[PDB]
Amino acid sequence: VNIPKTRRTYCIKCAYHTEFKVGLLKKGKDSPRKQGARRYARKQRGVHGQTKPILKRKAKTTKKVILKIECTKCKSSQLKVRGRAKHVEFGAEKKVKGEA
Amino acid sequence: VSSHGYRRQTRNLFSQAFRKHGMPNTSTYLTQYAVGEYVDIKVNPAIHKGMPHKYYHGRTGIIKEVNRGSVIVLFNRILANKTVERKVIVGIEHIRKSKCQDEYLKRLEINKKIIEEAEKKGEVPVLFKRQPKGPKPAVEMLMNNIIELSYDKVES
RNA sequence: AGUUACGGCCAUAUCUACUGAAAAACACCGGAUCCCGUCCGAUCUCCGAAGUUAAGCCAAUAAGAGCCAUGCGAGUAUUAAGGUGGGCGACUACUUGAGAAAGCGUGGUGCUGUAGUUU
RNA sequence: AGGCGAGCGCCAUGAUCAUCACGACACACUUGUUUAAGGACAAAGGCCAGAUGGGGAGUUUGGCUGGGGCGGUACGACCACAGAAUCAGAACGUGGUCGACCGAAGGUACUCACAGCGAGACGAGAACACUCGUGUAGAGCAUAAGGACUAAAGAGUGCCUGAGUGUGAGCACUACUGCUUGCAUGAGGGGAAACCCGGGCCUAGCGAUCCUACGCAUACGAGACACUUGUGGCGUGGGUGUCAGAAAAGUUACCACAGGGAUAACUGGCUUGUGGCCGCCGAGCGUAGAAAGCGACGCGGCUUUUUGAUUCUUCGAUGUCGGCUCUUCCUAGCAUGGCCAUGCAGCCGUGGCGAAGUGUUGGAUUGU
RNA sequence: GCUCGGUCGUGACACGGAGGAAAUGCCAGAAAGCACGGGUUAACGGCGGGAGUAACUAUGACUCUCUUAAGGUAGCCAAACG
RNA sequence: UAGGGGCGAAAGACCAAUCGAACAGUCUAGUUGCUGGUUCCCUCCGAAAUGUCUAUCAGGACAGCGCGCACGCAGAGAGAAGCAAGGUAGAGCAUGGGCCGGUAUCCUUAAGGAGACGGACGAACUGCGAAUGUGCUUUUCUUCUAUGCAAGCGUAGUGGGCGAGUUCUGGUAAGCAGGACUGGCGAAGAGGAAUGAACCUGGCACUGUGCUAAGGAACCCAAUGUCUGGACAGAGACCGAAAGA
RNA sequence: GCAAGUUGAGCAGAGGAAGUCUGUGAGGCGUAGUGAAGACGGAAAGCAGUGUGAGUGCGACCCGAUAGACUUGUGAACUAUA
RNA sequence: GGUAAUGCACAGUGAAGAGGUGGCAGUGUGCAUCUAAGACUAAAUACAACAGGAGACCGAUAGCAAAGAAGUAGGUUGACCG
Ligand SMILES: [Zn+2]
Repeated sequence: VNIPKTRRTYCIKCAYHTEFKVGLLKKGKDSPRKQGARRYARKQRGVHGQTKPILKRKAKTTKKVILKIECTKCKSSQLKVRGRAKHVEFGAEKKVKGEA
Repeated sequence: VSSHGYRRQTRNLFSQAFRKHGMPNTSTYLTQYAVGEYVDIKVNPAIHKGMPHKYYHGRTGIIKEVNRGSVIVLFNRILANKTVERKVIVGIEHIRKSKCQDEYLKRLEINKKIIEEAEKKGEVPVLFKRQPKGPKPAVEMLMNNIIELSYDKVES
């Protein structure tokens, strides 16, 4: 699947159509200071073994394509969801018809 | 085993009749509908928006609400041994005006005359009910021109 | 009464040969300077009247093909209810009811709405 | 505080604190070398942290199934067939498909067809490019199957990113999911305009609570006030295919317990494919000649003595193969008695009929 | 599997470093192991297929071909192992 | 030398008639979706063995079918009369699949091929199309109806079914395995088929007199005789095929 | 029984007394809802008892495992070995 | 219950004379409230043996195991059992 690097679309904050910059969303790093991390650290602490379950019988191959789009004027962001695909490319050459 | 998609088992239903393929006729689009009319569903397979589920094909119901190019029709259905009302959205290409009230409306037109006179002259209407066909009538016959019948045909 | 513009129901209107047609139309027809579009003024777009009923459109003809109706096929095929009916079965007779199709014969061959024009 | 290369890093040595070997003493510590020998090492204790660890400890080792196991997946989805013409409707019933793919194969406006067949046109042939006439789809429509489509939904050509943003109501047995439809908005798109568009012509391509990542504004914050961290709310992603969602390998012939004829290993019952026995027909063969004796290719039966198929009875128990011993019954007749046919000279036979009274043995190898 | 040698890399806590008002984080550091190179079967164990070819026929000493960590030697056999 | 321990010329042998983990006592009345049992009378009403989800298949929960209390009340497991939808039985072989033979004529060969046509066919072929069954409106439409219906609230049992008639799928079949429709036995006695869960007649408080059903009427055993044809086989009343004199 | 209200909380005063009568006097639920919250606000008789059907937890209708653990409890008079 | 530590310990480290706390981690600053690392204390509260009084309790297969010479007759190698 090929996606262009730019898209003119409606910006909710500006309340009219504007140019946006287009790219794949990126998963950030887990923080030790959140309530879930704190709870788990304390529970693991003693001689208690493994205290929470871990998935082993996994089954899926792909994961869902998700695009982050940024408004060039006001820097606000929107998230667009596009379904499952094994491979993604940004800004490659057009699928020109009637090749040799 | 069978499957359970939205258009399961519709090979015979949802197919055009012989020498009747193509889009609908102008009369379909120029018919005006109103709340409270009785209407009859027959799906046109060539139109892919506003199709009802195939249970409703060939059933008749009553118009509840009217929109730009679609209608909402009320139906009743038995589920788990109880009666349930159902509100079905249909596009105007898949409906025709029902004939089921025709005779009753004629009878009302006759009643509407009598019920006025019944205030002036009588006290109660005669009301013009239908009656089922009675016994066989009496006959007077001239008795010339007799025809005899016989087992002449041997039927080898 | 036809035609023509815009229609309704979508073959009684289709397909193949032939033949007719006052008037007014409808056409074929004559050019590309411009607007517009082509490998190509063939098609599409524009500007025109020297010609012509040869064509189309309209109408007639044909033991024509196809379509539409009706009669017959036929109370035939199949079928609902019933009995301590029959048959080793496969299946089938009877009593009170409902009731076809293909073939084949005979007839048809568009009907109409609103406006405009022509003895 | 010195020196090098167009104040930089690089090369010299001079002051300031830890610090690793090596020596030489004896004071901790060690040893019945004890009025002694070793010596800050050893050996022995303590607190944290990595590695190894069936030596042990706990526990687990899905379901459906013509009994279980091995095999398949009827375990989540989609089309067609059948189920005596609404809808629904079982079996490890039938023919198949799915866990994706695509900036166009998405949205709009306009133009024109196609597969073939009959004539033509140098090289040029069965099969090269160009034309004329016919052409209801005999073609195409990415990917199963069905349905749909003709001045198009197919093939080309132009422009666009609606594969917008808030918030309602409903349909499929309706939670998740998929689709249909209302109102409001965009310094939205395509088209002259009427019209159409919030993915793919329609029916399939998918996933809760808690935790965590990101986007969006509006909240909270402990006696008070400021900031760095944190906690709330809505929406999407990260995943459970056993697909309405536990974190999981074997073996027991040393074996235990609760139950089951809801379910196997005998017999019996129903069935008779397979096993065995009998009829019908007459192509050919028999030295001539269908039929003394045979009888291809086909067709109809009977039996329960073989082995299957099924699970009705028994799992708080019906003692399981063969032999020994002893009795009775059946006939589809091997001998013995009476007869008929003959390819019956006689002798020996072969095919059939009524008949179950009396007979049908001794041994070698082998559990048979 | 056991055993021997070196690090070239990885690999804990402590001990340091930079920054910030401070917490939390970040960076360095890092034995033995692991990786890497050798030894070892009276350690666990393991030890092949296909074609042609000799003056009757058969059989193949001989040839070619695929393959490996090595392709079952000396003996023994329808053996309590066919 | 003592129990997750001993001892063993090794058999999981032996450790007070106990050993593939001793005895005593306690926690403890451990747990059980599994087996057994569960104590007086009469009156009235009366089921289910099906759907969805479940580490679910000998169990649960939700819904469906009972009963009790009942605010209230024009309704109905039947017909007519207008109106819709359907692709089965029959019938056919016009698109698609597909068997055998063709006159004239045509094409070549001097073979064969095509053919104006006839016969034979499909669960996944259709050009036509029933009966029976399904839904809508009308009491302004016959006929019944209070000793009747009944929202709502609370709560039970059930979730192994089996059989007849008519039909269907798998299988050589089966008292075999699995669906659909209308009544049964389950939970149903009485009279009849000699006997039999389900077949025929026909639904049960307690007495008395009459009458009929189904099935019987020489005798067993309450009631029996008549007329007309067939039939001779230790036949038939109870009973098997193709083939035959 | 009382009703926009209601109640035997504990505890005090009286009384030849485990009864009864009287006080003082909390709390709880109700008198109207909406949101996570900041915040806002606009329908519906309740409270306490005496009993019956029914759910959940405790031995939980009655009887019934093979097993698991704990003791500063016992045993080599049978049998094993020094 | 105590949630970026409610209390108690062990090893390293280790104060100030001024310190501790104000149910969410950190740094600063006012405000409120207390004074740890030494000791003693009545009343109102809990419950066997033994004694006394009561009861909608049981009545010799019941009620404590035991209404008489009952933890007895009797039993285990023993602990213990009855
Ligand atoms: Zn913006």
